[PDB]
Amino acid sequence: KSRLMGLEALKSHIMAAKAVANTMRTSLGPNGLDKMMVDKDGDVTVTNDGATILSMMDVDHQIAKLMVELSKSQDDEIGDGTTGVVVLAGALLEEAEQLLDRGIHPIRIADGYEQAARVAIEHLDKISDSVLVDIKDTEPLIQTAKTTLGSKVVNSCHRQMAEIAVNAVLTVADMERRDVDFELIKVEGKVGGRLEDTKLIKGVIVDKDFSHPQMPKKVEDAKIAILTCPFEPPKPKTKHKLDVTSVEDYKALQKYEKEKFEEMIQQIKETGANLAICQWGFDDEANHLLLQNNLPAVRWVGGPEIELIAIATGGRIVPRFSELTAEKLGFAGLVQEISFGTTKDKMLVIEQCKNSRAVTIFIRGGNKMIIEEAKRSLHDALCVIRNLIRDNRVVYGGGAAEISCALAVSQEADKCPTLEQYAMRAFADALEVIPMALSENSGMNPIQTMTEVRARQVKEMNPALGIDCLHKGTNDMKQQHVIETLIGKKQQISLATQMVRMILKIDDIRKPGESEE
Amino acid sequence: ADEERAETARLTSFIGAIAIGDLVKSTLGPKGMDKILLSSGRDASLMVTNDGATILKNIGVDNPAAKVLVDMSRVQDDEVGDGTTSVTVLAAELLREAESLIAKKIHPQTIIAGWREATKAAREALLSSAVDHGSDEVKFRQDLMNIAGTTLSSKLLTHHKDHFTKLAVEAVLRLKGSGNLEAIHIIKKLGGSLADSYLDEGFLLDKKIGVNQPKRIENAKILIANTGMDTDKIKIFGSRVRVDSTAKVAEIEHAEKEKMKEKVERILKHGINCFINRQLIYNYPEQLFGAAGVMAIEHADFAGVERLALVTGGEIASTFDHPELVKLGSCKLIEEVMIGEDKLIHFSGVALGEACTIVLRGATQQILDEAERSLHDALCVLAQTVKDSRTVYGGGCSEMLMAHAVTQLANRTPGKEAVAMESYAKALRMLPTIIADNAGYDSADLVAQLRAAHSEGNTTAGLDMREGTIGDMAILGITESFQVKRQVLLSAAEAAEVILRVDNIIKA
Amino acid sequence: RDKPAQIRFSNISAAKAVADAIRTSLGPKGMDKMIQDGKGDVTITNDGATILKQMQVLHPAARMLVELSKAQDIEAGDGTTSVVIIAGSLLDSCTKLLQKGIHPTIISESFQKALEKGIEILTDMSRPVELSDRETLLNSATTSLNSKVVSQYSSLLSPMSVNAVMKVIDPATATSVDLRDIKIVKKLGGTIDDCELVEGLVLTQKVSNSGITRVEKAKIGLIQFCLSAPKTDMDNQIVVSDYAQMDRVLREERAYILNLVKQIKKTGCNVLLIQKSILRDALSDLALHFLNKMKIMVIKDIEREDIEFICKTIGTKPVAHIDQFTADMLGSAELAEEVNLNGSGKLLKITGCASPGKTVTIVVRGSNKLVIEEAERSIHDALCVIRCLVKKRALIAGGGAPEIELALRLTEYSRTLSGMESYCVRAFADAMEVIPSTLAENAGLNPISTVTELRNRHAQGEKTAGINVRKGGISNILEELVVQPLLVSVSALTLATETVRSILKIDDVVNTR
Amino acid sequence: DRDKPAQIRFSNISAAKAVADAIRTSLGPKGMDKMIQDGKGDVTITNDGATILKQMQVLHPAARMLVELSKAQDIEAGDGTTSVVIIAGSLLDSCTKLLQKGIHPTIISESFQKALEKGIEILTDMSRPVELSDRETLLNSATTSLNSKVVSQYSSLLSPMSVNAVMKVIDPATATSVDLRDIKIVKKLGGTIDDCELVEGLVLTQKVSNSGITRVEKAKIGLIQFCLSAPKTDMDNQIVVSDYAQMDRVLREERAYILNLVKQIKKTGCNVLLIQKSILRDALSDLALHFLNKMKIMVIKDIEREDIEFICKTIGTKPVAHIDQFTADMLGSAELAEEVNLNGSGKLLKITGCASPGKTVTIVVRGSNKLVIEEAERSIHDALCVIRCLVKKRALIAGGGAPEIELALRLTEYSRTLSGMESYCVRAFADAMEVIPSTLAENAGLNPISTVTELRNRHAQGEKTAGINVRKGGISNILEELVVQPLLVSVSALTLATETVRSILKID
Repeated sequence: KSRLMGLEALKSHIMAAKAVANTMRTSLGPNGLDKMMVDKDGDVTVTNDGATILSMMDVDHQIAKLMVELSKSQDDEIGDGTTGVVVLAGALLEEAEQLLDRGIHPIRIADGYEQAARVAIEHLDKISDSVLVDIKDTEPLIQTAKTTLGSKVVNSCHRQMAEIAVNAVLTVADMERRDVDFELIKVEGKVGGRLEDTKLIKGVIVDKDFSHPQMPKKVEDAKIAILTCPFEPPKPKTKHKLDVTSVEDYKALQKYEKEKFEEMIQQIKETGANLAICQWGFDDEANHLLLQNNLPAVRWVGGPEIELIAIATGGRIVPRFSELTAEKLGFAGLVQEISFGTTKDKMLVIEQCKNSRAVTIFIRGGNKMIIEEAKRSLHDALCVIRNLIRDNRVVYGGGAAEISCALAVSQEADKCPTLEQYAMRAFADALEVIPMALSENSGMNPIQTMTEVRARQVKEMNPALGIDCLHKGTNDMKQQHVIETLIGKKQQISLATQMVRMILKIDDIRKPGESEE
Repeated sequence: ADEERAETARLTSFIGAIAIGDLVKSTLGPKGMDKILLSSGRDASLMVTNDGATILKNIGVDNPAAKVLVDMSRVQDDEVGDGTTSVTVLAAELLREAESLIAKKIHPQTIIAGWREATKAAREALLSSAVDHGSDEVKFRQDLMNIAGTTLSSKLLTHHKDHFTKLAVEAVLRLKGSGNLEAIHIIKKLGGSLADSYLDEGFLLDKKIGVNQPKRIENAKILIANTGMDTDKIKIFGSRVRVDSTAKVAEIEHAEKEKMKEKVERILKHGINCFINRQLIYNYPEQLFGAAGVMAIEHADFAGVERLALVTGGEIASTFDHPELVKLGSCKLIEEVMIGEDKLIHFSGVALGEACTIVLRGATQQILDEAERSLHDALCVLAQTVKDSRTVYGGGCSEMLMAHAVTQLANRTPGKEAVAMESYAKALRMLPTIIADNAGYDSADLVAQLRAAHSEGNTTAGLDMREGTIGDMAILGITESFQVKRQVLLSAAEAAEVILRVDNIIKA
Repeated sequence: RDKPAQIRFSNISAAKAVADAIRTSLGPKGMDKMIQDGKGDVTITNDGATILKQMQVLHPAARMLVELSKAQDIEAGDGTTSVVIIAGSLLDSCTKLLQKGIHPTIISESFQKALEKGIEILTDMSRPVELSDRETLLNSATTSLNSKVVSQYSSLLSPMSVNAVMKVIDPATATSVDLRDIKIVKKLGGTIDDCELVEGLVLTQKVSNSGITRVEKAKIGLIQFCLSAPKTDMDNQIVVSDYAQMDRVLREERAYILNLVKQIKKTGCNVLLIQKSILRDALSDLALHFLNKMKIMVIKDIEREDIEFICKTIGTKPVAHIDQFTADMLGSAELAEEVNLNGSGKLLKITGCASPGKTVTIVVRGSNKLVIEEAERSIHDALCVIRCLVKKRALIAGGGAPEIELALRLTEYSRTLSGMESYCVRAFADAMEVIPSTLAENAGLNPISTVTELRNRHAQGEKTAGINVRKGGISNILEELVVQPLLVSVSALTLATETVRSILKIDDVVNTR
Repeated sequence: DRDKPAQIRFSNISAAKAVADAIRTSLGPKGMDKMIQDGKGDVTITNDGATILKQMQVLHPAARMLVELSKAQDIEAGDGTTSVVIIAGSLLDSCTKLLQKGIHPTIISESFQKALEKGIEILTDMSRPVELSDRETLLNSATTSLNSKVVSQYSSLLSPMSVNAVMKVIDPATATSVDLRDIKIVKKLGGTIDDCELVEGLVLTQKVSNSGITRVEKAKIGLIQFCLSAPKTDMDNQIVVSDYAQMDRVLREERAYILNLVKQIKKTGCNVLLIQKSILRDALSDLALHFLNKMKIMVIKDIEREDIEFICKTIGTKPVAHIDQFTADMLGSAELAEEVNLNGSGKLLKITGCASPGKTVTIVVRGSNKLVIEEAERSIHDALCVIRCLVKKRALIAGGGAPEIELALRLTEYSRTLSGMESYCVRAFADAMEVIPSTLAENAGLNPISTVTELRNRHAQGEKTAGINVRKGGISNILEELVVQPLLVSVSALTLATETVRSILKID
């Protein structure tokens, strides 16, 4: 193997970092552009969100992967900011190289970059500081939602998606809990729908339907028998199997399994139920007994999936048929199969007018790509809105905020005596990378766009005026309603510095080559 | 991983789509060039193609931009009708003009918004040029004949075209909207008629009826079932084991013959003399059915049966143990006819109403399949003309008109997209140049004069480029409906734009 | 792009170059081929017709040549080599016009206009013989025989052909009579003298032993059923594990079949013909020997040809199992003949069959396997020449001499046409004059001089005379026994015009993945 | 396109930077001497920036501006010849960045003059007036400048003498400009530095005349630029020889000619004549010279073309290049003409007191050994150049490289407030400035980037604080040890530099 140190170490780091940064910058913001990429599987995957791009690519060098991990934590915490964090990171490394050839050591760069980002978080704290009750939040929240949904491409008739999301963060969450609720949130997508229909499911959906249409399409409030019992083959982990031969053993078996299935239906119905959810579903044979002792049932529920339905409804468990009682039965308001807007979408809902401790956000779209795109718009949208329900502190994106901060950092950069001063000013140009890269997306030259925004930040010292981010020929960020959470941008700025600071610190590299994954 | 960088991704995107583009552009418009597809990599053959569906699917895509477009256009052909040639050619022509833009250095979003606003201008101008010709229903019939006539030609058919104009117009007209593979079911067979197609009154089924089962059934009552035995039925007293030594191999085969007789008694109970099963059995099982006197008609079609069910009030649905579960269909005679020189069992008793069956006769299977696809696209265009009975004059006359209107607005309206609005207009006019030189007229001269004429209000005169001349399109009939063109334009602009947006391709 | 220009130039180069090699036709010219294959086998070839059908290529443009020959055989059955060589002329036209700046779509159009005019002029020069009249048919048949290998078996063959086609015939000048009705069977034994025309339907098959029905009365059998017997399709409870137990099962199996074949004979069967594909083993191999005894004919694993002819002509339809008795949907018949002749040959003749007013069969006989081959080719062409008259009548010059003649008349019609298309057709008139030229050229040495000369001698004779192409010498070519049917040369032009046109039509590379 | 100037311009920049790199390590008193190989194979040891560029440069178009740039510096200040190259190359580093970004060259050239106009403001506020009519103030500012120059050993003795020449040529409070077009550097063999003196009139080179008078008072300054003999034949004389007779015939013409000329000069009234060489005048006669001296007229024969043009302006003794033009107007008025053979051996003509426009002083610089004379010639030059710079521009600024950081910092902040597309240009320009004090600190010996980071922070808080100090090698106040430079010497470095960078950017 080879020992890479110093210049060898930092040269490699720019080469790896940039490759990721270039795709992200050309997919940045609501003026952002779709990237149609092919795998070696003959398939085609159409992406735009920064996280899916990181999952897709396995480009050389460790530095690629370190950005991948970083983005994943942030999808849960903030949501969006996935494109933004990585493009800002590569800007730091381009500037560091400019200062590195001048003769500046990377530890100088490292401390001054960390110190500059603290100037910027203080600037961004000024813009809002409001925390308001949940009802009042709902109009600002919907305006934020447009933007976020817009940065996964298209946002026209996507106003349902925003209005269902305010309900979705409220139910699962408290106002000052200060914890995550996206493991309580189930995202669901099914092909054949529309992007113009978005529904809020205050229970849970199983993709399964009734065993017969002849069985009733309504079931009472509560009385759900949660079961692990077979009415079809359960596929046993036992071993050597044997089959029936001839007419006589065939007949004996058939009458046996029919006899046992009728006894089972009766004991469920006696302890009080009108919905059987059974792990191992229903056979053609089993249908006959179940209509005859009349009890709606769902055929098949996954092994783990049965747990997820229990916690969500708050219902009280019954593990198995061996464990039947009338003191423990699950919760419902109604059990009915729902046709959303088409008969191509058939999900069967166990919906709650009782306790709900999870929310299923059911979004539809007519084809595979359309649901993919819609799920990722909506989850990220939900997450940014959860930061804002708690504390409704809002800043206007589009790079306006960054320009103001760039002015603030650049001044504060030079008023310290230490050798960091040069780093700190490069930090100010590095914040500017984001309206510069937005411009590439807009259809505008990178350079003059930033300096138009800048004059307007010399006046106010607040983002609410800027340039185009939807494209409509306005010079406003408050008549465009381009809005991101305050914690969210603050998060892209602090995370990116924290990460790149490890990368400047490490110049001790054992690779044979220059990169290994 | 592999990273194909910012210039290079866009270059792959342009050449790939251009190459596939040039295959469907020859057939498109009036008679010019055709494709004869050369097959050697799957199998060694030559194929006579004229439909865009065949050309585009059969040749793979291994250029990543190329994949997206062939999938969008194929679905448009099903719905819209003639979306295969139309969507692909225009999408390709737009990328050519992107190539220009980009080297010059215009940003991809200027191009994307210029093309898009220009699509909105084209659509508004197509609405302007389109006017009704379905204000009396007999006048409506005639409007539909023109539209139909246009689709059918410039697709190789010998004399099956002449029938189809009248056929498609009849089928659509009576039904009003919707699909029309339910109002005319396409049974394809070879006959002694070289390229003739007619309207059957009944449903006729190919297969000879031999043996003791009689060829003439009188007083049919049909029991409809969609499943049945493949050739052997398994059941309660059907399940046995009789095989475990080498001589016991013939004994089980004996036994399977017996299982055939068990299925016969199932129908015998119903007392329904005509049982239809969708699958074919063999000649030997047939003797059992015919003997009992509950006749099995095998190799039945779903489409045929559906034709009878609608007029009689029967139901097409499985489950049989009694005939009260599944409603009955009727015919008088199911009589063995010979049509062509092939012997057919022909159901006759009901005629028309909600469905007809159309029997095509050729001598090659290729002719039937080719004929169906031509026809198919036509029926779809005519489906849309019932809803919006506007019609707009084409042949390349439409495409220049919208382009003139887009050039006028291209100067006035935008702040930076001027260059791109014009590029959109020039790409519509690319289609009428290519066909000019196949015809024996000068491309340059055609696009530069009549364009001002038709725009000023001579919408009738348009491009007749199967002779290289200016002809009336109201009298010559090279006019297609408003709907079909509006949707393929929409589609093609979106498709180009999608792949124009792509500045890096990563391959993992 | 650059994909359409280069493909058209090479594909045209590549067919045409092979067509140059191939053009050595008529008479003794070029030098033999002993061929080392791409798979390492020794193959020897002669005759232009036989080669072209056989030819194994993978160049898309050259495949057109293979299949062009086959269509010609089906419509004409004459001019199979001829149609390819004149197609190579049209290709020669296509390059010169690309250089001039006449676009490819235009050159397609012109082929149609070349066809329309040309065939009309062929009909003009032609002397219209009657297609139902024997004398003129008899002369014409001699022309085709004497141009093939025979010159002494020709005597026998001319009259049998006029009779054969007479059976199938339809009065009109419209398309009728085919080799889907003219059935051609081979038989080892007999001689070219003994060849026999049976006006009904005779099928070629092999029949077990000698000692079977050769007399009148038959019910013709078209069956699709396997027997029911022990260890066949009926139950047995006797399970073998011994040679002895094996012997019992087979004995009782064959025994029941001896009874069965009597019910087959009760029907009137003296002919039974078994299906091609089994439903277990079909009628067992034991059944066939028992059937032979009843005096009833066999063939299991029947050819495809027989199944098509029986059903169509005689109306013969499948029948139910024998234990269940036969359904009686079988056609009429009155002869079961096993044709033995000079100690060899097994055959079925069906006389008193129902007919639709078509369908003849000629039996082709020869005492040795090569001697059958010699009758067979020669007769094929003699049947086909008379055939071509019913489909479309008349006689024009033969050997491909009216395509040379047509060239003079046709130049004039292009000039006065005065289109875009005129130049393409005029250039094709000059290309049809190369066909005796190109034929000779390849053989030897000194090419140029003879090549120009043959075009002078034919041209100068005018619109009614030129050089003959089966005797040489400038003499009247329209009737002199150097004739062929109108159908042969019009058909040849037609087929050529379509296949060639297709090369021009493509654009850009295409190769399915 | 403008692609090919783009490619040419980068190549030119890179060549110019490389030549400029050698001079960054030759900068200031602590500069590293450069051993330079000529195309003549001689090693030349210099630490003066300007002559390195001149003596051999590469054949690229930006390299040539550098010779020109420092040549312009010499006439304008005479000082900062080394420093002016430093800022030029440093700016061209900044430009590549702008270009790639998409700031067009036209923008960078107007912004670079705009930034000079903006730079000069910040500089002046720092500057502080001194008297220009007082001897002592000009001397302290000149003395500080001399320690910084390469030459210093005898510059102590030459500094009060440098001011004295300049003080006489300052007569109003504006202090004129003071060029070297009035202060004349004349050298004389023999003598010491203490023997050097300021002669009121002009001192002229050589002195040919030993038959003439040697001291004449109340003299009239006459100027010859006409011949003293009839024209060439083959010698400067009309006389030539090739036969005994041949010389006689020319002599008849010559003899007549020499008497009328010598007499004509005397009739108008002259007692000083200034005569040039026998290769700069087409004829002169030894015979005419013997008589011309013996009429009792004081003659210097042999003097330069440069000298003759010099005298004509300064002492108002205007051209007389013909007989017709000796009139009274042309003549000067000298108070004394005198031979001096003391204070250095050899004889020179002193005219002490002269009627002159302006006022013209001459310093006869002198020394014991040949190399002593040359060191003092350098020393007055350095000393005088700084005085002239301060009388033009009354205020005084610091040296040591501190002003250069102080402008930059202000120019960054102001640019951001102003904003605009040109913001990037003025910000990068200010950072171009940061290179030169940094490059200086390295030569003084202390880690360079660390030095210039710290001085920025001292300027930000305090302003007028630390600078590069020659004792310390590093960071100590220049307020405690006066390091001064005249205001014009820094204005010159910047404005000339920008103009050169402007031409190269504009150049295709």
